[PDB]
Amino acid sequence: PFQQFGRDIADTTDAVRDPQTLEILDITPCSFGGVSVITPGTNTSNQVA
Amino acid sequence: LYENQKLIANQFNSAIGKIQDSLSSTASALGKLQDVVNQNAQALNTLVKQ
Ligand SMILES: *[C@@H]1O[C@H](CO)[C@@H](O)[C@H](O)[C@H]1NC(C)=O
Ligand SMILES: *[C@@H]1O[C@H](CO)[C@@H](O)[C@H](O)[C@H]1NC(C)=O
Repeated sequence: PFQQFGRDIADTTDAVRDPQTLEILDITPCSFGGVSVITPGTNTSNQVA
Repeated sequence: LYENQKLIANQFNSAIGKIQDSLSSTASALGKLQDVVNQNAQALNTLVKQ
């Protein structure tokens, strides 16, 4: 019922509450992954995956 | 061996049963794997908290 702020282990906000209304909100960084260029050598080809 | 083959087979089967029973008793037998995973997990956990 107190402040509109929340925290986690990594000190990055996860759950908050709106200022104007009183609805609870969950914050989560959107789709994040990692590219991994699967490639042969430059001279044999340039197409990658 | 060729005179005591049945006895050797019985002892081998009994030993396999005993080692299976020992493996079905506690996880402390696998005290090495439960460390190779728990050390990396703890390292990642303490890296997160930094
Ligand atoms: C602020 O917005 C909330 C949600 O729409 C509303 O309930 C509240 O009455 C508003 N406050 C005002 C207009 O002072
Ligand atoms: C690049 O050329 C050499 C010939 O000089 C060839 O042996 C090699 O396979 C080529 N690179 C790749 C990734 O195939």
